[PDB]
Amino acid sequence: LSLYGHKLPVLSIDISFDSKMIITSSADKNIKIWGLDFGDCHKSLFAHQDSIMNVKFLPQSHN
Amino acid sequence: NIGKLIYMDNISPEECIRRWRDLEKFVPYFDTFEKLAKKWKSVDAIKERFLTWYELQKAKISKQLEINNIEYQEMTPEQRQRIEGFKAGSYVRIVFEKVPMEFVKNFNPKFPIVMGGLLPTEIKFGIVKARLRRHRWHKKILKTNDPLVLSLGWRRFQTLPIYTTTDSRTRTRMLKYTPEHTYCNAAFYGPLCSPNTPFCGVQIVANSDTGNGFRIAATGIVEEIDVNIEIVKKLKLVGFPYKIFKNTAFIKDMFSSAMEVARFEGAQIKTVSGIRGEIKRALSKPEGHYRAAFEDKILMSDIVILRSWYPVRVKKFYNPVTSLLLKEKTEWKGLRLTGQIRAAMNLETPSNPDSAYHKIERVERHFN
Amino acid sequence: FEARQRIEEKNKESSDYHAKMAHIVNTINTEEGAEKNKYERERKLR
Amino acid sequence: AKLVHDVQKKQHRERSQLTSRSRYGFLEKHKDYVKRAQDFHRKQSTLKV
Amino acid sequence: PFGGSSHAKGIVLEKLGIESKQPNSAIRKCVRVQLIKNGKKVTAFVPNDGCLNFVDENDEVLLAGFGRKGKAKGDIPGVRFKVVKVSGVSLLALWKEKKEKPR
Amino acid sequence: KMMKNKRGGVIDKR
Amino acid sequence: SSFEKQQIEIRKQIEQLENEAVAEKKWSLKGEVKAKDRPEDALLTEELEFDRTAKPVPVITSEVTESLEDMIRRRIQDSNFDDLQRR
Amino acid sequence: NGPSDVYVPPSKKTQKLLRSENL
Amino acid sequence: RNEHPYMLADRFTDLTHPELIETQGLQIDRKVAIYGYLHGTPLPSAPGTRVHIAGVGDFSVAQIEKLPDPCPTPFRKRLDDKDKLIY
Amino acid sequence: TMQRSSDVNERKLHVPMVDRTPEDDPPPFIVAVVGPPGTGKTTLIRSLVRRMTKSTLNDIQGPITVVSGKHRRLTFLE
Amino acid sequence: KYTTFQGSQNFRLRIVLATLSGKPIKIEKIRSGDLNPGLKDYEVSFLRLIESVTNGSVIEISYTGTTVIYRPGIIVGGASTHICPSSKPVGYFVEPMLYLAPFSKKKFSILFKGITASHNDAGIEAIKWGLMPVMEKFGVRECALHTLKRGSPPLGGGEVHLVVDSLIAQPITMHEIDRPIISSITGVAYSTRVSPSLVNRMIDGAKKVLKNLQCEVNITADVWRGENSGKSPGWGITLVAQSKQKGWSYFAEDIGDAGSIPEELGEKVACQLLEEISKSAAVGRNQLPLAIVYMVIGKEDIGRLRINKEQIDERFIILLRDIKKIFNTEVFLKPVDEADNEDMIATIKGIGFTNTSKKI
Ligand SMILES: Nc1nc2c(ncn2[C@@H]2O[C@H](COP(=O)(O)OP(=O)(O)OP(=O)(O)O)[C@@H](O)[C@H]2O)c(=O)[nH]1
Ligand SMILES: [Mg+2]
Repeated sequence: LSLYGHKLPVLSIDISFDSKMIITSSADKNIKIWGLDFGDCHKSLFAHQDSIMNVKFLPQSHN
Repeated sequence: NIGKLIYMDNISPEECIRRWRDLEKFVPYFDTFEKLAKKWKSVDAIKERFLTWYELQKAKISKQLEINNIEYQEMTPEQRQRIEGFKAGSYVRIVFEKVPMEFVKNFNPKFPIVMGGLLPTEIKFGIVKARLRRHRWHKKILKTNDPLVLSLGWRRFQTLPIYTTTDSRTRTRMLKYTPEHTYCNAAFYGPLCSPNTPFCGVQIVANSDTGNGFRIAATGIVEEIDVNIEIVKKLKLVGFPYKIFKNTAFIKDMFSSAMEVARFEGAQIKTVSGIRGEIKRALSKPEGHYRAAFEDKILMSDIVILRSWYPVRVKKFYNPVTSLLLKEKTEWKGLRLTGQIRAAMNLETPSNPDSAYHKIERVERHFN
Repeated sequence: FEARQRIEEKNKESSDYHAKMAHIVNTINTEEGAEKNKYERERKLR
Repeated sequence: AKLVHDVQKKQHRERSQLTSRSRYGFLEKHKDYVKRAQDFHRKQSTLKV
Repeated sequence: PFGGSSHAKGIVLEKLGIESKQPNSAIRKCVRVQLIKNGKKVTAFVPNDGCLNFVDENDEVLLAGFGRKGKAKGDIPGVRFKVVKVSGVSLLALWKEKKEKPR
Repeated sequence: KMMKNKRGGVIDKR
Repeated sequence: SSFEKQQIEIRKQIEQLENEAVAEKKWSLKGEVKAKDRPEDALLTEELEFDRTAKPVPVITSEVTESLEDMIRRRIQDSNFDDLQRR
Repeated sequence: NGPSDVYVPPSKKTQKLLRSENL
Repeated sequence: RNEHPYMLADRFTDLTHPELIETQGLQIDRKVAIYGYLHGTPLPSAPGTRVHIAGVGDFSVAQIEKLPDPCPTPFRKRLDDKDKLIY
Repeated sequence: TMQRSSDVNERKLHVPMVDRTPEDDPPPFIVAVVGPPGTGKTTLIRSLVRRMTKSTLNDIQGPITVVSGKHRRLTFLE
Repeated sequence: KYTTFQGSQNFRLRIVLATLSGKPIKIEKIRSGDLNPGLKDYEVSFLRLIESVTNGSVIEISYTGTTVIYRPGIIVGGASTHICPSSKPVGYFVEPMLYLAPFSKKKFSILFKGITASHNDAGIEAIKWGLMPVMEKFGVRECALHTLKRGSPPLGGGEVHLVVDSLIAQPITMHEIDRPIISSITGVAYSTRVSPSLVNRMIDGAKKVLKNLQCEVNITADVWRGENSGKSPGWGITLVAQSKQKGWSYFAEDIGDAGSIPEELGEKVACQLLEEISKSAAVGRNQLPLAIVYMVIGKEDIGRLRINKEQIDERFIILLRDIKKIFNTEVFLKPVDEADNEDMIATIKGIGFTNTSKKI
């Protein structure tokens, strides 16, 4: 896959425990949730008004 | 080899392919992708697959006919039995099982024994929609739900037709007779022939009542076939005013209850003067009485009218003639006409007394 | 309820029928009166 | 009458008042109603003037 | 009109205007016919709605010109021909019941 | 309006 | 024989519908029926077809109030106001 | 990347095709 | 005629069983052979083809054995009085 | 004579339909003798079959198929 | 009374040919020796579609669900809609309507609502570009499958408007005694609810397999944006090979799923198409059923169509056995008189079919 459309250089990734759902943080002040089966986006939620340096799942959950 | 294998139908189809060398799945069977990849890495296997008017119509149909002959010129029990079979002029014996006793008993060789092969359509029953016509030399008019014997294809059969009209192409509503000198539509429960086939129809087929007149009564063609028809007869509901004002009136008896008027609220009525109107609300204490509003002031000598439509059914009645199963083979008697039944059991013809026309003379019209 | 439904379906049927009849009338007008006028034009040369 | 039959342009006869409803004489039809209505309208017109 | 002839034989395709809600309207008494000589499809009248139920389909019609003597009212100018026979039988004779149409 | 001019019907005896 | 069985049943139904043919009509199969030419309130069971003059007054349900309110919301967040303007 | 594949979607042509003197 | 396989019957018999008639007693719907020339479109040779015998009812064929021509035409010229046949 | 040629050449044109009658061994053409009771028929069928087949066919019944041409044969019934 | 079949194979073809022929059938033992025996929901909804299309046909499912009685009726058509289940896409229900489609009173204007595609069924592009041209040269002239929106599995939510509006009398007699020269090779790569680069990856894979043949390759590209995309992510590819001098076509399609590389799917559908070209002669292995069905319900003449050796299979001859079981007709396979290949020419004499439902 190639996941695209973040619009600034893109920092930390995380893959979920089921290996189905990835996160994507960047300096665009928002993290994107991607479904890894087809590479389709789910949310593009705007957090964090400077820059999200890191993003990490929980062990067993999708939190 | 392969055709005998295909139509030898006590062996499995994979056994046909095996001794020669499932359709819910639409896309066909392919190999594995890896086998197909190593098979079609090359490309050169299929590189050679890659790279006057009247006499014209007659030439096309004679071209088809010579194609028919030069592709019939094949195996003898294939042509002469099973791929076309018994063209014309072949003298055949043909055996029918369960033929009635009365045919063999009363077989008189004067009357011809004709047989004809029914198509897939002509074994189906249901409503046939024709357009027909009283035959110009038949004297009496025809009546709906009176039987007449139709000659529709190979079959002759007595049926109960009902003559309709599509009054300026809005309904298909029900006449009570055929017209005098033109076509109407008709609908009869019988064997469904194809459309555009013509037919005759006869009131009386026997010879004891053959009279002096012309015996063929109806002519027509078949317009359409169906399993159901939706035809209507008009019913009007008449009611009279009993309390009139300007532009509104109280109407007495076309309904028996305020539930009925509630069912019919907002409907457009009219008087016999063509004054249009609408029913508005059921009055409370007199039961079927309601309040209507009109174009202007109606009179006490008027009748209001609610034109509604009641559906009518064709009568699923069908008896074929079977004239050759009789001892006389003329003198076939089916259902009688309605005048014949009235003459038999001496009932007088129904006469509504206020349906008869009179000689109306206008009084002079003076106003104040 | 039956009032509103029957009125609006009758209006739809009438507005469809008028469009259909006007369409066939002026298609018979245009693409056959062109040929009528073409025959008149090549009959006026005689 | 260019393509019309004389058995087609016949004379439809008009109907009388019902004999049960006969005390209100003469069921009036559309010619009688227009003779009524235009009389009423010309008299209302001169009253309005 | 037809070329060099006065009449032309034709094949009835389908009764145009069969859904017209007005009896004896020029749209209603209006038949589409394929001429057999050059194959082209033209449109022809018929004398009335009453004789519209003598043609049904592929009937071997015979058709002449129309000849309008003045600008009519309910006309559709742009139909040139009129049906004058059907299956080799004059349909004015059919309309006044002098002959019966054979099939 | 769906029932109005039908004549068949599946007969589900299940 | 079988033809005798068929002929007996054919003439049975022939007798049936001939006395049906000479019988009187139903109330619904005549034009011009009053209230007393037909049974009592027989038009509740019957489902007749008639034309009606005007459309009824619209019932105001939650769907039409919701559609009207979001129309108002579009106009009121774009300030599409059809007010009078002071000369 | 294929943003031109959305820039050459059914806009006009595929939108219409994917249904079949001085002085 | 030219979309229908028809046939006029010049020969008729019942190939029933007379001791079966002695068993059941003349009420039997009995089988019948019908010989003749056929016209029109080719009548198919499989059993079960539906057929209207015009005046006795509707049946389906059971077996067809086509026969050699009893009245054949022989292969400027004139017609020999030897070959003017009659069936 | 050109207008005559056009108006005569026009009435050769007819609706082009299929034939479905074979050319090798066509069936005997069905000739039906139709009359009111008391004229011709029997006497006529007898006379025609006697002229055609040189055979006095007294007491007819049923269809009667004779050969009357080199390729046209025909069936007589009443 | 009833022609009896066994087993739940060829179920749609049996009900379709019974509707064409007008013969009452029974289908007995619908998976009776099974854990959940009987008819499944998608074929029950196909029976409901048959009741929608026809009129006066009585279908009679049993108690156990393992035998069905179809007494057919007049094809009337009309405008309808069909909310087909998630077990089968809209192609499973629009494929058997293309047989009944030109032989009705009123023209077919149906819109099916459900999943668009499946691995083991017909797609929109399959139905359109493959199966409409063989009808288009068997006699119909106005037929169109429109997509209003399309829905990839599992949630779907796509609607497909099948409209045929040429009501012919009978299909013409086919005469294809040649192998049609392939003039071009085109296609369509579609994707819904995913990124627009997957379509170009599919196109590049298919065309890098196709690049060594000396014809012209053209694959059109559609991403579906908005409400027209449906409720699920999906993508797929359908290639056709186009003989333009006669109009013939040979197609192959598939769809990707969770974990599928688009260049892999593009080259797979390209190689599957080239194998269909290899195993094809004037039809496809999947266009062959309705081709010989229209040849068998043509006029009462001989119609001949060329086929090759590898198109004969258990599916093809169980089709032929069902055809002869219903309306008693045989195909005659005569071989060609030239021997660089093994091609038969199937001549079928069509039954005397007309459509008797269309009003005159
Ligand atoms: N004078 C005269 N008598 C004729 C003529 N043709 C037939 N007949 C007589 O007609 C009589 C009646 O017998 P047929 O002529 O065989 O009767 P048909 O015409 O077969 O009619 P059916 O009696 O109904 O069978 C015969 O006895 C003949 O004498 C004719 O041209 N002139
Ligand atoms: Mg005699």
